Amino acid sequence: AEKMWAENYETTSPAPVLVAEGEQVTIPCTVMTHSWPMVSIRARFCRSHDGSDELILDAVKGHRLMNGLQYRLPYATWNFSQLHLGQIFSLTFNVSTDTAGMYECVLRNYSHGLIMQRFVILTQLEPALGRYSLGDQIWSPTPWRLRNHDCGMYYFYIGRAPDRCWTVIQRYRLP
Amino acid sequence: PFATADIAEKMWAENYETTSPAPVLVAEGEQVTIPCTVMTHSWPMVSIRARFCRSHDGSDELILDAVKGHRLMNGLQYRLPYATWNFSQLHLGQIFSLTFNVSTDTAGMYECVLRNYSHGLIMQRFVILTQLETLPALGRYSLGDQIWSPTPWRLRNHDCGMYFYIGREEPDRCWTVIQRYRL
Ligand SMILES: *[C@@H]1O[C@H](CO)[C@@H](O[C@@H]2O[C@H](CO)[C@@H](O)[C@H](O)[C@H]2NC(C)=O)[C@H](O)[C@H]1NC(C)=O
Ligand SMILES: *[C@@H]1O[C@H](CO)[C@@H](O[C@@H]2O[C@H](CO)[C@@H](O)[C@H](O)[C@H]2NC(C)=O)[C@H](O)[C@H]1NC(C)=O
Ligand SMILES: *[C@@H]1O[C@H](CO)[C@@H](O[C@@H]2O[C@H](CO)[C@@H](O)[C@H](O)[C@H]2NC(C)=O)[C@H](O)[C@H]1NC(C)=O
Ligand SMILES: *[C@@H]1O[C@H](CO)[C@@H](O[C@H]2O[C@H](CO)[C@@H](O)[C@H](O)[C@H]2NC(C)=O)[C@H](O)[C@H]1NC(C)=O
Repeated sequence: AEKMWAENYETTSPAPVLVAEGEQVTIPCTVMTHSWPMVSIRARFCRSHDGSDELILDAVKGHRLMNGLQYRLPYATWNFSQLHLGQIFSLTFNVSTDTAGMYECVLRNYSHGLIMQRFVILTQLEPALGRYSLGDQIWSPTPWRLRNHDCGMYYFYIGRAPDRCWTVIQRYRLP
Repeated sequence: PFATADIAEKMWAENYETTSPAPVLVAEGEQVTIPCTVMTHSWPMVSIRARFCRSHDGSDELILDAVKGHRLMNGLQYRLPYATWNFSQLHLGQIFSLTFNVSTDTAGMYECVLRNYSHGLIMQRFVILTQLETLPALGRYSLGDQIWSPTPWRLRNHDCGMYFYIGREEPDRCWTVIQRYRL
């Protein structure tokens, strides 16, 4: 469906975050009160898959209209808060190779999506590494646990506590 | 001890003015919340920092431990004795928020701040107004800088007393921030 990018899309979309397998995460969304009827979180997995997939909610009382993720992410949970001056919604799931990708916040009608912001969750990536620097540097929430194979299946990654992506990834620098 | 005490050495996020929404005119007593959400970071503490429009100078902060989110210091307890905050751990980031009921007395400029004791990094700024000066169509939020309202249709208007409000000597400490944006 005819997609549009918010004025400040690339400049409030953090850089990729390398995350440990099995880590639980949440894609958080916040939009200022707005005229669209529906919001969705849109996922373009890095591993298998093509096209995209969306959890879609009624923009207002937040009901689930449609759950594209229900398959890859059978065990995720979403939330929806009414703040009056705006709304928060969110998708919570445990990260795997199978579920690392590009998650987006989308304002939505039937024909069109306005794309607010983009998260990129990686579990392996093809060297100092911080928690988030404002600015474009692949980061991690737990950089100190960062290991490194020369193999196929755990390429850098986070220790025990091409991609549909490499291009997006290749945009940003590694520290 | 510990009032007055604005942030000693403040810094602004690269994208501060360009992810700070315009002012939102809001009905008195509406209960609104202030968000934030930052991405896992290196600072020990976070704060929501408030500079009210009507009587108060310097600033006031709710301060939470950056990690499990406990309250370390509540500058707001006074003007906003009845507010509640929440803190969410998302792993790749955190959401924290201040919820209160808006009044003339408590409309101002609220900020999301990353914080040690000497410094604050200021992430983004919300401006909540209850009256707005006039010496007029109004939407819910347009991306871009146009004073908006979440319920524009409800928009009433007087001449001057306590200016546009919302239905059912000197200036503001805000008129300058407000004056930046277009109506
Ligand atoms: C989808 O959003 C678009 C843009 O907000 C709407 O369609 C554009 O809107 C302007 C204002 O009406 C028009 O001048 C353009 O011609 C529109 N384009 C099209 C193809 O319609 C539209 O209203 C929204 N979708 C629905 C289903 O209402
Ligand atoms: C301001 O907030 C207060 C409470 O935080 C609201 O009143 C409460 O509403 C809740 C939800 O229904 C009730 O559980 C409480 O019993 C109420 N307490 C009081 C003291 O009213 C109030 O509605 C909010 N302001 C407005 C204008 O609605
Ligand atoms: C509070 O944060 C500030 C800013 O990030 C820290 O000040 C920096 O510290 C580094 C390491 O000492 C210096 O090289 C920079 O000159 C400082 N930058 C600025 C802008 O001040 C500060 O050390 C932290 N404070 C405390 C008390 O831990
Ligand atoms: C990943 O998510 C699954 C379920 O979606 C979690 O499943 C358990 O272990 C947790 C850690 O100790 C406990 O907090 C839960 O109570 C427990 N759940 C049940 C039903 O017993 C799993 O924990 C998550 N991954 C990790 C590393 O915690």
